[PDB]
Amino acid sequence: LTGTGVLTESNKKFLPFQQFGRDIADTTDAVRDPQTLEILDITPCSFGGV
Amino acid sequence: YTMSLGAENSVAYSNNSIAIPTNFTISVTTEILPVSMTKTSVDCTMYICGDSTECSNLLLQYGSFCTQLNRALTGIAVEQDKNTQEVFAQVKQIYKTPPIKDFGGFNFSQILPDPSKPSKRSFIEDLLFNKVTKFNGLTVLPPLLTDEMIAQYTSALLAGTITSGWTFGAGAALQIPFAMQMAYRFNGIGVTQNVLYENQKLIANQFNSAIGKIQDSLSSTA
Amino acid sequence: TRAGCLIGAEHVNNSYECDIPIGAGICASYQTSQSIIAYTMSLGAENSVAYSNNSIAIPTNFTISVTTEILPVSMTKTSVDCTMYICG
Amino acid sequence: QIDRLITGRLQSLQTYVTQQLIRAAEIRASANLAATKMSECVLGQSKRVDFCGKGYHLMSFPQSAPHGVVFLHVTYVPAQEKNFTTAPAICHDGKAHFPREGVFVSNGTHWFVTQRNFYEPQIITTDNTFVSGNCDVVIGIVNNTVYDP
Amino acid sequence: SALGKLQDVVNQNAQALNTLVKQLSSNFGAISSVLNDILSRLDPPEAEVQIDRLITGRLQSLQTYVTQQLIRAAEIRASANLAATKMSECVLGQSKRVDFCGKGYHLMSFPQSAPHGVVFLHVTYVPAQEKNFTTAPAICHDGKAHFPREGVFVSNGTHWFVTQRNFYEPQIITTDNTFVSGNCDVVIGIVNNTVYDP
Ligand SMILES: *[C@@H]1O[C@H](CO)[C@@H](O)[C@H](O)[C@H]1NC(C)=O
Ligand SMILES: *[C@@H]1O[C@H](CO)[C@@H](O)[C@H](O)[C@H]1NC(C)=O
Ligand SMILES: *[C@@H]1O[C@H](CO)[C@@H](O)[C@H](O)[C@H]1NC(C)=O
Ligand SMILES: *[C@@H]1O[C@H](CO)[C@@H](O)[C@H](O)[C@H]1NC(C)=O
Ligand SMILES: *[C@@H]1O[C@H](CO)[C@@H](O)[C@H](O)[C@H]1NC(C)=O
Ligand SMILES: *[C@@H]1O[C@H](CO)[C@@H](O)[C@H](O)[C@H]1NC(C)=O
Ligand SMILES: *[C@@H]1O[C@H](CO)[C@@H](O)[C@H](O)[C@H]1NC(C)=O
Ligand SMILES: *[C@@H]1O[C@H](CO)[C@@H](O)[C@H](O)[C@H]1NC(C)=O
Ligand SMILES: *[C@@H]1O[C@H](CO)[C@@H](O)[C@H](O)[C@H]1NC(C)=O
Ligand SMILES: *[C@@H]1O[C@H](CO)[C@@H](O)[C@H](O)[C@H]1NC(C)=O
Ligand SMILES: *[C@@H]1O[C@H](CO)[C@@H](O)[C@H](O)[C@H]1NC(C)=O
Ligand SMILES: *[C@@H]1O[C@H](CO)[C@@H](O)[C@H](O)[C@H]1NC(C)=O
Repeated sequence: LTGTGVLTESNKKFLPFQQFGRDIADTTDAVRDPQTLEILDITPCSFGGV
Repeated sequence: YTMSLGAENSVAYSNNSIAIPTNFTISVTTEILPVSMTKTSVDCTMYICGDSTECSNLLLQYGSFCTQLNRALTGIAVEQDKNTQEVFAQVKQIYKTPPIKDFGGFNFSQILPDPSKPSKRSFIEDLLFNKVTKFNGLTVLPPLLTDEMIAQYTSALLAGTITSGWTFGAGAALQIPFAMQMAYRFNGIGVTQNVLYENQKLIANQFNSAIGKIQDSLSSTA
Repeated sequence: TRAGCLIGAEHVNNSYECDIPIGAGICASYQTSQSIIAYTMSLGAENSVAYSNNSIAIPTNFTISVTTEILPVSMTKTSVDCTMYICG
Repeated sequence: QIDRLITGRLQSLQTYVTQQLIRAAEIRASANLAATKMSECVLGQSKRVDFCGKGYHLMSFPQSAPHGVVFLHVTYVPAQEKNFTTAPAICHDGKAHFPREGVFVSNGTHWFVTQRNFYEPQIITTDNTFVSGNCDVVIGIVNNTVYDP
Repeated sequence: SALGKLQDVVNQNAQALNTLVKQLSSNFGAISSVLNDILSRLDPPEAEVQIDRLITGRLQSLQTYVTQQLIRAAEIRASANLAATKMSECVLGQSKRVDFCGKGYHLMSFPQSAPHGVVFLHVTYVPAQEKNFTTAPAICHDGKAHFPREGVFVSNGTHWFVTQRNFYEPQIITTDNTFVSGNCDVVIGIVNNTVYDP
């Protein structure tokens, strides 16, 4: 999977067999790190009008 | 089954009969009306071409529809702001209620603000606020006037209507007792003043009972 | 701020009328040599009518005033040609 | 394929913008109605039937609501009625007497002058009626005694 | 500054026309916007596809323009209906609607002309400096509650007068300005005074 955004350390507890994570909008929000069992969180950085 | 329009009443019409009422009851109702919506704004490129160069080069050949939709969204936002700006902001000077509650019989406790919570609102406003429940270029713009300013405007209008009656919307506010104000309200619909100056007790009791029924219906039903 | 990141103006603790709206109550203005400020808009003045159960205020004079209200009525009439526009 | 996706997304966004424009127009109409009601019912007393409350309007109290406004219409509805016998005018001194402000209501043996929307019996006197014409054209006029204080 | 809407309507119409003219000279995913050069430099097979793409683009643009014009026409029709209602209910009479035709008590309105609009001059009645007084619900003279017919009871400290509640016009209290509706036992705050007798 691809994407762009910061990788914060959330508290979303996944299942032992689940790897990815989505929301009611069906978009990537949290992906588990392969090496260490640490659930991250994907959120885009700042964007808007000037 | 087949729906029925209603009952079957037969008024006994006669050329020498009339029916004059002898009593009266005060009833308070409610009415819901929307004012504005949420201020949203969708981006053109970030929604269509997500981090792509050839996509943007192809989009640049489709004219300037992005400017059209951006202007449309800006107009929608400024119109939704002007809606509430014209609905609520209608008083010049912010009024307030006096400390002593000298209102004879009338107990305005469920509509006046309560200085115990940060966002000062009445019990009915709290019930109304408790009953109602950045991924692909989307962004919600915040409203110009916050909820506390709207609550303060409503409280000022309520205090003005309670104290000055109908004299604060046509110039300078004029103090007037609530009993004489209700007497004028009754005189405006034909009923004389002696009907109120002798039944103030029953009128205040019916008003309090109606307020209680309204708040109970708002708290029970959703 | 509550609506964005405003850099270039100072935050004064006063409350004047909203000259240029920003969002969530924030309003800017060019006042006093002079620089752009960032204050919070005030809803108006603070009046407290002396309400007594034996008080009545009756005016003793009057002034005539003439207001003005402008409203549009009709728009511009413009018709186009389908073929001449599409297939010139 | 990129061009096809761009066209599809443009069509979707245009449909969304059109729907939002229609919804914003509807909300603006509703907000104008609410502002008119606030201006003509809260800051005064209206005489429009079934406009601000079901009945005779007395006063209103505004309330705040999320993205809306809530009104509290204080109305005035009648109550239990009672049958009476009425008459257009009274003929006492060979002249017709019409009520100034009220309704002629008879008890059954006597006659009184009451108002409408409320039953308050009074005495038919020269200060409650005015004389106009003679008892030749009024249909239903009855004879009584006009007290002169 | 009061001519904002009349100028904004014309500005928006001009912006729409200019945007349509600009979209008339776009590629819409083609080699060139000019169609004769396309049909003269390319083959009929590809020329058909290019003309089809241009036609689809221009048709979408024209449909968007027509939809915007329909929305603006609906808004203008609503505004014109409001203006006609105001003209019929305020200029040709005297409306009792608060904050509808002018700020205050309405007296008369003067219609004026304007480019694609109408301008009203609402003549209102605004009060002036006020004075505080003391009131009373009724007046007890001989054990009977005297309620005023049309006016209020105003006392300047020593004497009582009756006046309309829109202007200070003190009048002598007499029985020709009040009526009895019972005795002095239920009305709260009924003060004792002297009622003149003609
Ligand atoms: C992979 O190796 C690192 C150290 O090199 C270790 O910390 C980590 O736990 C290992 N991952 C797994 C799944 O064993
Ligand atoms: C009118 O109705 C109220 C409400 O029940 C009652 O308290 C009152 O006694 C009634 N009036 C008369 C004259 O019966
Ligand atoms: C008004 O009503 C509230 C709630 O019913 C009550 O707490 C309060 O004591 C009442 N005040 C008066 C003066 O009756
Ligand atoms: C008169 O009334 C006004 C408004 O309520 C108040 O500001 C003023 O102090 C009053 N003056 C006196 C002498 O009572
Ligand atoms: C009312 O105000 C006008 C305008 O200031 C003034 O000319 C007039 O004398 C005033 N009337 C009085 C003071 O009775
Ligand atoms: C008046 O008369 C009608 C029919 O004659 C009857 O239905 C009604 O109950 C009467 N009203 C009263 C108050 O008795
Ligand atoms: C009114 O009529 C009733 C009978 O229906 C009678 O008892 C009563 O005395 C009458 N009252 C007057 C004032 O005539
Ligand atoms: C009322 O109608 C009756 C019919 O039963 C008739 O006898 C009587 O003359 C009528 N009275 C008037 C005043 O029209
Ligand atoms: C009223 O009096 C006149 C003249 O005395 C008489 O002709 C008429 O019949 C009377 N009407 C009634 C209803 O008694
Ligand atoms: C009140 O008015 C009366 C009559 O005009 C006058 O005699 C009296 O002096 C006035 N009192 C005051 C305090 O102005
Ligand atoms: C007005 O309020 C005062 C409280 O200080 C009370 O003594 C007086 O009786 C009240 N008057 C009326 C008419 O309610
Ligand atoms: C008015 O007169 C009555 C009857 O004498 C008396 O009971 C009452 O106290 C008087 N009111 C005042 C304010 O003196």
